[PDB]
Amino acid sequence: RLLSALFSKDNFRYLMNETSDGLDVNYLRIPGIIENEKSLGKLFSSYKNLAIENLHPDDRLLLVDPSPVFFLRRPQYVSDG
Amino acid sequence: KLESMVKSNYRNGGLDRIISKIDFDFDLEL
Amino acid sequence: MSLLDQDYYLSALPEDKRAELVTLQLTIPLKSGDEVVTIDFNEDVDVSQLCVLLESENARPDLWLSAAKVFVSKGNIAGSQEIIRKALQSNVILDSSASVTSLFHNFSFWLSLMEYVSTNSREDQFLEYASNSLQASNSLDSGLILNGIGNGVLYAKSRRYDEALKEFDNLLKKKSTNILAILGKAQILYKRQKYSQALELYQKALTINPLIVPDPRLGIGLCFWHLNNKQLAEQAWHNSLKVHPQNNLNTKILICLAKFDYCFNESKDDDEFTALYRESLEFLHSCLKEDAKHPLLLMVLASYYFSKEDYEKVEKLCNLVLKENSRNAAFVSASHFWLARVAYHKEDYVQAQKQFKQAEDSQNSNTLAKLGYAQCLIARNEVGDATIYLEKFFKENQDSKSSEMMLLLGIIYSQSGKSYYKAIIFLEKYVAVCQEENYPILPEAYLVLSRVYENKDLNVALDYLMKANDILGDKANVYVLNNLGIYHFFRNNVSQSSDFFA
Repeated sequence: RLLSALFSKDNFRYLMNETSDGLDVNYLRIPGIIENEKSLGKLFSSYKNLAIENLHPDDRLLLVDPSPVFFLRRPQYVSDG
Repeated sequence: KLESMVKSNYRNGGLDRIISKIDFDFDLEL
Repeated sequence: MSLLDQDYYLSALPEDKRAELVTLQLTIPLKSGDEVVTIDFNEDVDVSQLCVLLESENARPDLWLSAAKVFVSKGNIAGSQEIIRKALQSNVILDSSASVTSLFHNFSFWLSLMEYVSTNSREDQFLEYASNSLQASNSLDSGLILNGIGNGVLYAKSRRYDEALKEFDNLLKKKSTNILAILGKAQILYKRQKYSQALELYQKALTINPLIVPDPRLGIGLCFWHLNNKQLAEQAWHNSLKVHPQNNLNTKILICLAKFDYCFNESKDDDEFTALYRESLEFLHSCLKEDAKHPLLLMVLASYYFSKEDYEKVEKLCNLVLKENSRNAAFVSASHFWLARVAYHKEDYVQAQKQFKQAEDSQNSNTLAKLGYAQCLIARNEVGDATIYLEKFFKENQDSKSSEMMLLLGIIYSQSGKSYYKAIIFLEKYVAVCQEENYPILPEAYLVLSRVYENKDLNVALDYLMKANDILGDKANVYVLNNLGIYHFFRNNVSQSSDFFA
């Protein structure tokens, strides 16, 4: 039972190494990146219209740092007047 | 009281006995 | 709120990226002129007839490579290779520039990579074929960034991480919008155990493209697992299943493992533990109805069947996993560990110790195998060998939080006697780890600490004995009460000593 408790503590930590099959990247997997020779650039410029706002709120919640404040302005050079 | 409630048989070592009380049928090839 | 699915990011994108990108019908103009032919890929498309028709009509190479991509989606790797080879034999590519031939060579490189991924065998041969195709593509057209991406992936597979990182640095200098470069860089950093940097790269890839294959959310869940925020990992995995409900059983496997971890470490009562464990078993069985030969699922089920005293079926599954997945050393180590655990009931101490040694040699990260090896050394009455092995393991792994190892070291040092200070240190560390893990502290450690402190500090020994008595409650024995009475007698606490003696 001591080894059973040790197994419960460790669980399946070192068995996640094989589960890295999703890390592999292949060009042919994406359906629309290949339909035209320049479809890669078309898809790369298709998401520039989208931003963080267009993301789903639950996926926005997944972006956790490992809100703007009114008194931090962005610098200018010509000003106004 | 959650600290004392969580202390039970599986933490004490009766985990194998607890799993033995759980019966389920699988579609094993072997 | 808005539903989180593939249709959400479809509706976010324009209809050009909705309908055109997922067309299963290919339009092929004929050599006679304005005549075209539409072939639906839902039906059983023959590779040879389609290639002959395309060669006869001399269609644009985009149609050939699109058909190759669809046959890749169909799994027809040999058919896609035939398409690429006959495309190289077609008149259009021969009369085109070297850029088209380089693109088709890179497609053949990706075909070799996909065959290697789908088979996990013949690595050297497919790697050499892919390297030759990529070298031909680079010689014909060195200006294509896809050749650099392929070079980086080739370096990553051959564990040439530095050169691949240099290639991805060059690609980032060229443009920062390359999603594949970010994914490859994150894969390399994860391989180099740089989890946080890969986590920022995964977040950047998710923000740039939520519909990119491979799924970044798998890596985000892995990083959350490394940062203990497994709840967000499970949430992201559920979102990934919503986006990718097909051919993504690995996400279900990770969800099942996370559920098992939550059941092990969070169940507040026996009934809740039983309910959660049965739910995890039912979910695992439901995942098994799609794939019944996945070795990791058999390895996970082996633990449950070992707990069910079904050692024979555990042996059968372990031998099957060893026969199939002998390439993966982790499965060999796990199977050897389970065989040693089975033989422990049979008390085959030599055989179990040998199996533990083989498991250690297969995968050094299996701490449980080494602890079982030490237990088998204790079983064969090899006290000195077990002590030397435990000291070696502790000095090599001073940062490891193996509480039971430190408890065993404290007990062994108390038996030795001369190493009492090391016993005090290890038992205090065991107590601290158990308190941090909210696990029931064994009173035997307190008894050993009191015995050691008898010659050093009677106050600390009495305090530890009182803590052990409070932990035991009604399980107090005659020896504990007698030692408490003697402690109070030496403390001149006549009343308390008399009560303890009574």
